[PDB]
Amino acid sequence: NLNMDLLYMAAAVMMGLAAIGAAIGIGILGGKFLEGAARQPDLIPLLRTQFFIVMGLVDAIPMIAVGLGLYVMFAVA
Amino acid sequence: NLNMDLLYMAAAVMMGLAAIGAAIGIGILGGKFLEGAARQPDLIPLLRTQFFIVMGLVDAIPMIAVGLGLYVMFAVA
Amino acid sequence: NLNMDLLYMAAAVMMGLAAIGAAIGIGILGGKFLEGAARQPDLIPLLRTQFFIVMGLVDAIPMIAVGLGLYVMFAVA
Amino acid sequence: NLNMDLLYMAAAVMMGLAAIGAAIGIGILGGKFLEGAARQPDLIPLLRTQFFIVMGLVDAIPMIAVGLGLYVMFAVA
Amino acid sequence: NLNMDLLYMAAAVMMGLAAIGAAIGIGILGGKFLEGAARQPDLIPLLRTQFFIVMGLVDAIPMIAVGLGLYVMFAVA
Amino acid sequence: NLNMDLLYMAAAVMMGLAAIGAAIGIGILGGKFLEGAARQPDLIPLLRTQFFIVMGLVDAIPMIAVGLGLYVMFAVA
Amino acid sequence: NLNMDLLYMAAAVMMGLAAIGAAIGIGILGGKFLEGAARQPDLIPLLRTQFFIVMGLVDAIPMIAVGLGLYVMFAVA
Amino acid sequence: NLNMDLLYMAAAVMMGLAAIGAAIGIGILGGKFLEGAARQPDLIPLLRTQFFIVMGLVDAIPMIAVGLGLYVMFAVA
Amino acid sequence: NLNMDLLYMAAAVMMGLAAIGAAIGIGILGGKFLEGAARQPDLIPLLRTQFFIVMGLVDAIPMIAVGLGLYVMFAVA
Amino acid sequence: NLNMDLLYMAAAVMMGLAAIGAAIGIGILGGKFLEGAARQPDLIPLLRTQFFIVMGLVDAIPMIAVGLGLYVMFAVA
Amino acid sequence: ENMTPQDYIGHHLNNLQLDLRTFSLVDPQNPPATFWTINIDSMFFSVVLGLLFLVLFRSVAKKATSGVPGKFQTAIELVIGFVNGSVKDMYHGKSKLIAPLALTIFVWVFLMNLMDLLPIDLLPYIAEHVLGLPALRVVPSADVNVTLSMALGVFILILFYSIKMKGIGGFTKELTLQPFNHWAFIPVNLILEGVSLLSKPVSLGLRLFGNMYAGELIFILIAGLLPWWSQWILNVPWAIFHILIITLQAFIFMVLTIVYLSMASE
Amino acid sequence: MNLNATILGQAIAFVLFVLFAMKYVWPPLMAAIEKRQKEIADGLASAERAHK
Amino acid sequence: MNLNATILGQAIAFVLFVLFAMKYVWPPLMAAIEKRQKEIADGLASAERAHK
Amino acid sequence: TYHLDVVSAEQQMFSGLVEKIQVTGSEGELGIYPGHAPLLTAIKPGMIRIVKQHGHEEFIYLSGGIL
Repeated sequence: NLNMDLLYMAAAVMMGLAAIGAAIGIGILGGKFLEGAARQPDLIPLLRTQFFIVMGLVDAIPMIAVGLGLYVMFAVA
Repeated sequence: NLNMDLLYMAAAVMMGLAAIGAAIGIGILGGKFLEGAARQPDLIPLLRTQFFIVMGLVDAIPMIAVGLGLYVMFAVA
Repeated sequence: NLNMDLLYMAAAVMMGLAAIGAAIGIGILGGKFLEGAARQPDLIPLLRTQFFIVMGLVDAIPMIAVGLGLYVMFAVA
Repeated sequence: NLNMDLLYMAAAVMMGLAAIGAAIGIGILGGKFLEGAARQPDLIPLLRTQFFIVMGLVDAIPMIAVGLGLYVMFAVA
Repeated sequence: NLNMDLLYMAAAVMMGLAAIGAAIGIGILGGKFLEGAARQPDLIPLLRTQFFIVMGLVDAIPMIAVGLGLYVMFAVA
Repeated sequence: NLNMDLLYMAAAVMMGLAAIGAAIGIGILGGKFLEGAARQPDLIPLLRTQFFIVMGLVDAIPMIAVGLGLYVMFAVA
Repeated sequence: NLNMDLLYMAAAVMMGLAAIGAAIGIGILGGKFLEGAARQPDLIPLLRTQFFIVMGLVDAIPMIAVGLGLYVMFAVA
Repeated sequence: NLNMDLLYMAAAVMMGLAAIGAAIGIGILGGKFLEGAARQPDLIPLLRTQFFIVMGLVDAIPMIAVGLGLYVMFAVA
Repeated sequence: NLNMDLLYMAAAVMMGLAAIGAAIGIGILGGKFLEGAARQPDLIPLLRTQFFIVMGLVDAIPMIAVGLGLYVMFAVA
Repeated sequence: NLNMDLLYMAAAVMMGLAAIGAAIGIGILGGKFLEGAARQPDLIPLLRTQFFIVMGLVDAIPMIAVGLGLYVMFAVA
Repeated sequence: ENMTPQDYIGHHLNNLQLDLRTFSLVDPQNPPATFWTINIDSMFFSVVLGLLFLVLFRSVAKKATSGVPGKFQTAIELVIGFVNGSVKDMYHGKSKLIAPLALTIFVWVFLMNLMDLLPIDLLPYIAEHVLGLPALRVVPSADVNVTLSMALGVFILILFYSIKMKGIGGFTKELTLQPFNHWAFIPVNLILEGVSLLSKPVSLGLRLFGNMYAGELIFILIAGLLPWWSQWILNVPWAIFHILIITLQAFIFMVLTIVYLSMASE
Repeated sequence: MNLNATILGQAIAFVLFVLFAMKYVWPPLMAAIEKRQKEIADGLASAERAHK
Repeated sequence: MNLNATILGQAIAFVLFVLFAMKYVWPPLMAAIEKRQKEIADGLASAERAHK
Repeated sequence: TYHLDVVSAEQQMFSGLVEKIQVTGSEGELGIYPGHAPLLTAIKPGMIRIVKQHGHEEFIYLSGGIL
């Protein structure tokens, strides 16, 4: 018994917290992007360039946690 | 055996956290969008277009967690 | 027996977190809508239109989570 | 009997988290309503009407979670 | 038996979550009330009137949860 | 017997959550109070009067939950 | 015996949340205080005054919790 | 016996919550301190004096919780 | 035997918490960066370097929770 | 058996919370550092000096909680 | 059909694998255990896409006019300019090698993600029913294997540029002194900068893996669990949404690869 | 349990998806490619007139 | 899911396509575009000289 | 009540003791009652509303300005 289900619960923790961290952090960054864009429309291609530049750092560790949660669900269990 | 309900409780946690993350992240992004829309009404179609691009990022991880929840609830149990 | 019982606990976490996520996301978005409406009264119906559009994106995942909460509590019950 | 007592805990989570969701969601919204009133005492009715409209959306899922909390706690017990 | 202290924990859950919900909801709304007062320090009675109007709503669900916490705390628990 | 353990635990949770709720709710209200004061000290005693008028409401559910928490811990033991 | 474990756990969680509440409640208030001092440098002693006035309210429930935490850990256990 | 490992888990959570509470509280205070320094940099020694004064008031409950956590880990366990 | 598996339930906590800490910690930081870039759009390449300097300090303690989390899962077991 | 495992789970909870505390505290402090610097580039070296000074305080209590996680795994084990 | 849906979902995930010892097309009923079992589907579809990209662009690179371009040439030069601009703005060193690497990543990853869009059972149906082949899954990017192979390639390049442009003394001084730059804390900096370095490729690989794997798993589930008539209404939204996912996950991988190398050389 | 009927459901969704892409996604791309041809043509025509 | 030899297989295919694209595609296309840009801009040189 | 001046660079347009004004400030319409905290804003062109003491309303048209 105790082999399977705890790994499913561990994965459910990893992937749930990774979705919380990613979706709030990306929402905040995108909000500040839209505020700048509404102020400075000519900048929108410049600002969206900087948005993607910064955004790539935000989910890097949440994607670590999702990749390992997939490994524990599919690879081990 | 009692393995089934632990798998259900794991999926329940994972979907709950994913709905919190999605709803807050989009809620924040939409709030800053509506501020921009109030300032720049002629811009709102353009800002609405740019708003969907980042909204797709914000939802990307929540959709992973929803899919894995559905796998555990429907497919494993 | 407990197989039956813990499924109410799972439904309780699913529905509680979906309610928190939905009510927070819509509350933030609505606050920014009321701030725009107070500033720009002639814009009120146009902003109302955009508010409903973006509210429909905010509510998708909470409604998935309550849809599963209702499937769990009535179907596996 | 082993069954009903745990169901008081499941009601306690459903009704508690729905309380957090509705309380904070409406607290934020009403705060932005008060800002709008303080800028425009002359428009205080019109904004109150818009507040009640969006307040009706915000509490919809909390009303679901409490309605079913009452069903589980009193009626299924 | 195990029932009694479990039901007191269930009440303690509903009272904790309702205290959090009410205290944050009213603190946010009251903060916006005080800034609105500091803006127009001669319109305090009108803003206080609208503040109590919305306060009754933000209290409504917390006061349900406290009443039920009371119901179990002195009846079944 | 065991009953003491869960009664002390329920007091610790119920008062710990009431403590967070009151601490942050007053810290937020006080933040807006001190901002409004620093903008114009001549108002400070009027703002102080309205601040205490509001602060009496934020404390309601926290102090109720403390009253029940002390009753549980000492009287129900 | 088994009473020791849950007494120590109760007092730990009780006082952890007290640290969370009081440190954030004063952190926020201290921030808006330091904004005021850096906006308005003469008022500082009057700002410091009224800051101390409200600081005494934030600590009220955290100090109860910490007082009751020492009671559990050293007067009961 | 079971006894010691729950005491380790209790100290672990007590100091983990102390670390969150103090680190975020000092982050918020430090942020408003830095914006103030950027606004009026000739006031940095006075702002340092006040920042340290307030920092002494924030950390008191965290350092109390640190003290108990360290006593339980080294002395009791 | 659970001696191989509860490590993985612990590891899900360790890095899952750190992921929300880092992702929201970067998400806030990137948010303030983008606003300044809209205010100082010539200065951005300076700003981006200063962003990387302070961002480089955000990593460390989330990175330990990741590294020890992986080490617990695959070095310790 | 699982006596030794719970010490790893205690280390995990302690380090996971300390990672949240430090990562958010530095995330906010660094954000306000960046906005200050964007407004005043001549100040950037002075601001960065005060930033490193305040960051030392932000880090110290997370540092002790992480050192206790390392001592639990390596030294107490 | 004798397939239980509960196991139909599983068989999909199982790869076609070639055992370096047996050279045998394994099937989902029993998985053998060794490292040397190449995932046949991934290599073949990956090189088919990457060589198709190289041939189409080489054919225009051979013809290419400085007059009015053909419409097809216009789309190719459009994306050439799109990449060139992104490189020029992000990278301010000389090296010729950055721009083609970025172009290969962007188009090849875009094509690999695009591979997922084609209906999940259609090629497995062709393989099993007509061609009698034992297994198939078509998307390379769904694997960890391809995503880590690429991310480790970029990690090597980071080491190459950082020792080329500033060398061992600068590189080690950064790793040892920075962040604090305080000689009293060098061991801490050594940990923090090592794990910060290693975090960049692992995050690069796992982001793309996790997105494309869960997208496939959704298509598998929709095909497996629901009644087929009902499947169209749910499947159309996910396919549309997935178009945005496949595009942004390619774009983000290219963008971060450039940023990390520009940060390494400067 | 029809792999075919599920393949029928796939075929419905996939044709719906193509029809959407052809009405809503490809024309925006072709319009940009045609704008690029336009900018190139006008650049060359104006360069010839300056040589004249 | 698990680790595999395929990681090395893809690493070889990747470095080959990297060098092939680098030499053959990239300078030829960028040279074609910049040769067009040159002949268009030198048409302005015609006007600068003619006007002076 | 409060003393209001409306003044142009050329001439004075109004002076008097006022109960309230309603004003189309640039970032959304504004209203000034007595004791209102210190404020500074640009305004858009349009009719300002004046309520003179003993309630006697009158309008003024402004082409812009700073309040």
